[PDB]
Amino acid sequence: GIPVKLLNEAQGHIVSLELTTGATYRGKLVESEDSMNVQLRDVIATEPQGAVTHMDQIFVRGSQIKFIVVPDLLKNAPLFKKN
Amino acid sequence: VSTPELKKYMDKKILLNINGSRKVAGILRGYDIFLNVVLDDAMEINGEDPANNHQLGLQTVIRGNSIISLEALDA
Amino acid sequence: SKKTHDMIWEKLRYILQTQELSSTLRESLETLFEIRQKDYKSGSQGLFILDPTSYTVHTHSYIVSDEDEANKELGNFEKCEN
Amino acid sequence: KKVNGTSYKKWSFDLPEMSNLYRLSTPLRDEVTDKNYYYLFDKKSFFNGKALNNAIPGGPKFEPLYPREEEEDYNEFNSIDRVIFRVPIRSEYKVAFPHLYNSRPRSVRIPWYNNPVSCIIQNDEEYDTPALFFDPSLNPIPHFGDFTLPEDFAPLLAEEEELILPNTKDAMSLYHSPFPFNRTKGKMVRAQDVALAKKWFLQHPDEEYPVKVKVSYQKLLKNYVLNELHPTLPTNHNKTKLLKSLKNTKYFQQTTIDWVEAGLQLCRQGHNMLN
Amino acid sequence: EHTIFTQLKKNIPKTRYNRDYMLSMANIPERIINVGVIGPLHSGKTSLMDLLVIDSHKRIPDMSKNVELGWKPLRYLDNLKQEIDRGLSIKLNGSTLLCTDLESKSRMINFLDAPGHVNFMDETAVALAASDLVLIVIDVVEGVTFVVEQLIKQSIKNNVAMCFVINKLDRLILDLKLPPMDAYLKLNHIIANINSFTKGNVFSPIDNNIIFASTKLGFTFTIKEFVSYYYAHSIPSSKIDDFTTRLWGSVYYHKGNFRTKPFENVEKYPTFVEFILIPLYKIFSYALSMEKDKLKNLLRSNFRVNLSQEALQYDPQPFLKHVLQLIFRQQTGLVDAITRCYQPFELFDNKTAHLSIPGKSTPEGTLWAHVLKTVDYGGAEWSLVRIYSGLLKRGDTVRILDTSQSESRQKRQLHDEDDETPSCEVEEIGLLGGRYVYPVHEAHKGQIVLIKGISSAYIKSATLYSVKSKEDMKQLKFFKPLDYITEAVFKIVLQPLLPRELPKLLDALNKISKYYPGVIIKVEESGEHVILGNGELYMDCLLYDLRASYAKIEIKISDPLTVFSESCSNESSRLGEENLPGLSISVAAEPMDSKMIQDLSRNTLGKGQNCLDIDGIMDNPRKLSKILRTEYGWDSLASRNVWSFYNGNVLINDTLPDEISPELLSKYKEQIIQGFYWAVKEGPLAEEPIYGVQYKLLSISVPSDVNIDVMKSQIIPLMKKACYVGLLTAIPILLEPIYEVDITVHAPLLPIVEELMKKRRGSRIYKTIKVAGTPLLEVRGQVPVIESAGFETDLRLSTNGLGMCQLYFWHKIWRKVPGDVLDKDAFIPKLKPAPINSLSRDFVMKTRRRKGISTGGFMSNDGPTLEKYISAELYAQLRENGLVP
RNA sequence: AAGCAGCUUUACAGAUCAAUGGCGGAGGGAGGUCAACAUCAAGAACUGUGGGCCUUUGCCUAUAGAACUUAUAACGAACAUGGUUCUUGCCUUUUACCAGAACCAUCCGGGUGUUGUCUCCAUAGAAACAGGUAAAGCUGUCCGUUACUGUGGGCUUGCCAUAUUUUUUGGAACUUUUC
Ligand SMILES: Nc1nc2c(ncn2[C@@H]2O[C@H](COP(=O)(O)OP(=O)(O)OP(=O)(O)O)[C@@H](O)[C@H]2O)c(=O)[nH]1
Ligand SMILES: [Mg+2]
Repeated sequence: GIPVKLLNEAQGHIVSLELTTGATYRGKLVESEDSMNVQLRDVIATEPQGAVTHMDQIFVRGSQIKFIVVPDLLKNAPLFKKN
Repeated sequence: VSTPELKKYMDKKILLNINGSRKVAGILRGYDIFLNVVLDDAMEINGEDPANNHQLGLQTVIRGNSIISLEALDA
Repeated sequence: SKKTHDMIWEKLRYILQTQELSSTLRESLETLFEIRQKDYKSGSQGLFILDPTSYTVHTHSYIVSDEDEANKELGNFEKCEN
Repeated sequence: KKVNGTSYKKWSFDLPEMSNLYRLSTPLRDEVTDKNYYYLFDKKSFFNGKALNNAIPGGPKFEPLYPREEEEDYNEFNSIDRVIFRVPIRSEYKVAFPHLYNSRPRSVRIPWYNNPVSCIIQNDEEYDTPALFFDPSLNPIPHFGDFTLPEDFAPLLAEEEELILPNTKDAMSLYHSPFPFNRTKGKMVRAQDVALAKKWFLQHPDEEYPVKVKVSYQKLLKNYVLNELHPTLPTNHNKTKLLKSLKNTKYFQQTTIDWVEAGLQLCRQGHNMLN
Repeated sequence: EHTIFTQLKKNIPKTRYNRDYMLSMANIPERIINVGVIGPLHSGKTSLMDLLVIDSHKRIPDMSKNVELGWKPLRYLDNLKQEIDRGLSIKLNGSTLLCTDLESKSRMINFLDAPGHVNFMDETAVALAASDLVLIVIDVVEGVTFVVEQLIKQSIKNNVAMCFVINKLDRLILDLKLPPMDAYLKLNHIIANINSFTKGNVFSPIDNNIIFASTKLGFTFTIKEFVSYYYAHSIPSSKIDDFTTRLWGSVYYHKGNFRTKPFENVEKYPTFVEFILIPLYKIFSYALSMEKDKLKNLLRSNFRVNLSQEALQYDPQPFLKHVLQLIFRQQTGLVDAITRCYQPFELFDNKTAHLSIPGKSTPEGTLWAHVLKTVDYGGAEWSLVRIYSGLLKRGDTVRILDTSQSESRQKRQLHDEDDETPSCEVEEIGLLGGRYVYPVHEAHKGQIVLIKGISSAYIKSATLYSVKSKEDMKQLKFFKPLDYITEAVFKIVLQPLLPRELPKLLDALNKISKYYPGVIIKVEESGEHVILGNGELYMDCLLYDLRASYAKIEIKISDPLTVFSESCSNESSRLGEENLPGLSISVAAEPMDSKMIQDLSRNTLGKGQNCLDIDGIMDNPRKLSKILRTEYGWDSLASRNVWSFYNGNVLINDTLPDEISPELLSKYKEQIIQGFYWAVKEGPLAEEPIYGVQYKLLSISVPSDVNIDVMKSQIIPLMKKACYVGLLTAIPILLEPIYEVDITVHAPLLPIVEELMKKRRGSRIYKTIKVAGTPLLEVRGQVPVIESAGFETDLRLSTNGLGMCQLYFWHKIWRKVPGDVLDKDAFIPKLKPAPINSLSRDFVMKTRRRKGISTGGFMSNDGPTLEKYISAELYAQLRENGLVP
């Protein structure tokens, strides 16, 4: 599907991921998988209650993520065109 | 279908949060396609670092369904 | 007999192409393929003394699946009352 | 379907008609398929031989482009005690690399280097040899419940059973053929413009011809070079053709008659003009 | 007159993507990858770039109606006027493209096609240094010839990934007319031939390392691409990865199940034949022969491909190309192989440690780029540069060190200040686009761009760095001078036709020494100009631009010459002496070992997974004495006292004042070696370089008084005088270079070639390879370079175009010229080639008269003799013993 | 490559049989040894439209369209003549001449697009009305099927596995403070 393909477009792009646990991990994306589980680098972490920390590397299971924010530029990415 | 890529991490001490509240940090030996992760020298982290921490076992395996996120503390 | 002889080559080419062979035998087989492109100019020299109409053309059409009478007996001695 | 109409432009043929015309044309076709045959014998090498005042052994001879050649500078540069003599610099060397083996080349043109060594296997002895066939003179190639797909899964084009069609041996001969037999459509040319004998003197003749006809190959090449060297381009504003402007006049009428009648009508008219 | 090139910004052809999305992918280092396209002569490299360009752009103005059809190739990256006329790539050229793989992940890819002719092996050395992976394009007919073997061995050497494209598959059916089983064995023979030379990695179409292509007909595919278009619809989605592994490699299929053995009672082919080659050849057969109405039904039924109404009225070659473009839709399987082969975690650090010194990663504050070459790109002088760290904007000021300075500067970086490096301003930044330059404001890490305003600061390569603090300057790494594979050994001496045009010649020789990076342009003391090149075509490409592009003057040009080297064959009251008695230096000479010379030509010293490179060969003197003693069996004293390896030569201290006062020697040691470099560069015979001489410093005398001013300045010319006395006493010889030859002829034309090698002097055919499946065979031999004048076209005229050779100088074969060099009675005939015993005398005497060393009226022979250096009273003492003639 | 589902049609039985919405239609095809206008050699080159600067030109930026001809460079896989000038060659002189150049022309032709004309063969319709250009359903009205069903064709589709850890066969439910 296109939504996961787009995630590949995100790769190497500062992206923000919100977990279903309520946290927020904003940082660079090292790797992604069709499962959608995403691992980040230099992520700035926001706990559900707002406490913010900084973690060198991270991996998050795909099932957990509520939504992903990807670079605005991606929007005109080549694959998207219908025809 | 596809195996998750943990390949760089293996042999590194890793903290990971399991299911509702629990955080477990241990050396990681094995991973599978469901993300089931087996790590040795497991320790259950708590508020008081030396005190409420208790080790689990010599080898512990984790269902991939209870993993929320994985962070490796190390290189 | 070009048509059947091409079929002999094609099976013989299937030997050193899709099948494993002993080594010393193998370089001789590909040398035959090398003589093929050189057009057989080193197997075509002999004593063609007879003209093609001076040899009365008794091209004997015997096959090697015929029992061939094995006439050793006329090389023995006999006694002509003839 | 084969032509646009009776205005007779822009023909288009099918494959069996096109291979049949290819087969009749074999006394007059080009009969050469590699461009490496024309190595030092193309027109770029002909232009260089004119400008360098060199003679390709089958090529034409020209006047010197720069006849003021006999001037020289007394200098120690190209003396005999300077030069190592290993290989005699042939004129074929001077045309193949015009800027290396020539002191002072000017108005020379850059020649084409090689083409890939053309190994085209053709078959002409038997019609019953297949179109795809391991010809002689090719070197041999000496070498050397787990998984299950659903049945009736077939490769692509498995429902079509034969690889060699009865027109493939004709079509691959047309594929490697020079112009115009590699094309199945094209515009019309004028009977003047079909140069039938042009390909004969654009090739090497042979060693077997006598000397009075090898000059005729060399003299027809010289005319070919001079047309390629000096193009006279047509101007576009020439909109008044003669027959078209005479047709617009009330004093000319039009009909269709026989050629021999029109030839005898121009001999009688041309006699009455001069008399 | 020089190129064809769109100058106007508004006529630059638009892309399918919007090209700003492409430039934003430059921000990410992992996203962009740099592939250079290398391969043999006429392999389809520029044609392969035609496929990637016209599928990336929407309408090219240079593309004509014959080019839109199949008839003539758009050699889009052959933009030079000479490259159009030669039909041949000459310069490195490239294009930056946005490309998607089979997983539809778009990324910025910087292509750079090298020229495939073997005299332009310097231009692919730039492409090997620039590229992350190489895309080695092979024609299926010639297969793996010897020039392929080096391009595999070089890409292993340069720590560069590789990915193979087997090209020209139309020749496999339309030229050669192989049956489909017999062409599978052609492909299996080639892939088994490239796996022997890639010593570690196996390459196979399952492993996505090999792409099949026929570039004239405009398609390319992997087997992963081909399954994913047409077979992935039918088999289950969990099966597509396992089906494509059962596809190549002697496994057969019949009615739903796979076997390694052949099926009984069924005429069956392998899986690659039945599923790929058999459907491929049916496309070749039916687009040429099947009726266009019946074929239009087979393309919907099997390929879901609609032929247009205009497409049915095509000629057979454009119709075959239009079908094979409809099928094999884009080059997504090519890009997917380029994506999956490159691993930056393994290679990018070893590539940096090969181009520069091995060290830790420089910080991200440092701007740090490698200036590859200076490119005359589109009527301007650009610099080809690849950025390894930091960020570069237009208008910045950068420090540009020429790479010839980077040996000392990296050595002076250790320190157990100021004015170190000239500074130029970044005037303009552009992306190479083939026929255009696309301007960009900045250039990020990892990408090749073109920068105007750098080219005056260097010759032939540079390093570009812009450091912030002085402490940060301590850790930056300088690049090594670039390893152009062929040594320039083909020699042409020139002077202008008018003496007043000499400043315009010296201007254009400075452009050529920048633009053609494989040249060695030097000026003799007689005033003549020597150009060293790679071959006949390399000079003929050079002297065109020298006469037509860069200087409009006419020039006088000699015959082809070569460089000669000097050596010995023995050694030898051996002493040397200055007119003042304060200095007395005795040097002996000796031939080095043949294995010792051959390994130093390979730029590394050692054997059996243990080797020491020449740059740090002094830095481990304990390890050096282990290598020299074990591998080569030297003495323990000779192993410890070696001072320097200059190119193909060695100095050994063997003296008793070293056992007395080596500390006195050590303060004078750096200039004995400097005088040694002053002697190897110009030898005693004919001012030629010295190769393969083991020098032994036998003794040295020190004057009763120390002047640091005078003893330093006097020992450097005397040591160069002292090396001559050792060499001339040691039975000197002359060395000539030997080209290695790679001839491709048809098999019946072989005795023409064997007679053609006998007409030359020192030619020998060493190996004759039957090229499988083809009527032609490969001939590998050698020729001297001084005999290889017009060798290339003597071969082609005698074989009527069915022959072709490549002349190259990879292995540095120097062979003794068969004469004796000191022959006063050698017969040198005028205007004819001298006989074989007169060759060493002839080549020296003519060289000494080009240089002006030996001056005669017409032919006066003052040979290289051991009497202008030694005293004349000792020279009479040498004649009476019979030692010196 | 097939059944079903979806989509698009379709001969249609239809809901409406209103206002609608889609697609087509508001003066034919194929042709002509027919014509008239354009246009055909150049920063690898074109035109139109929108915006910004200077004061129309020009520049920059955005956008749309580009027939034919060109890369071993030219409409033409063909190739003739003439003029002037320079340099030769036959040598009594002048045409006529020899065969190289440079700059120019003439002549036999060729492509493409418009518009008109001519031959042949046609005829729905709503081709009904009203506006104008150099052009036309170009515009406005308009009507043919019809915008929501079921039978019948095609695919652009589904990913062929539909409950057992990363998605759609439930870790859900319940109670408490503050405001
Ligand atoms: N049969 C065949 N010939 C091809 C194909 N691609 C290219 N050629 C021919 O190969 C020759 C060289 O083509 P290019 O694409 O210029 O090759 P290249 O790699 O640029 O060659 P270099 O410039 O020498 O490096 C030409 O004669 C082409 O027509 C192909 O797919 N099939
Ligand atoms: Mg090329």
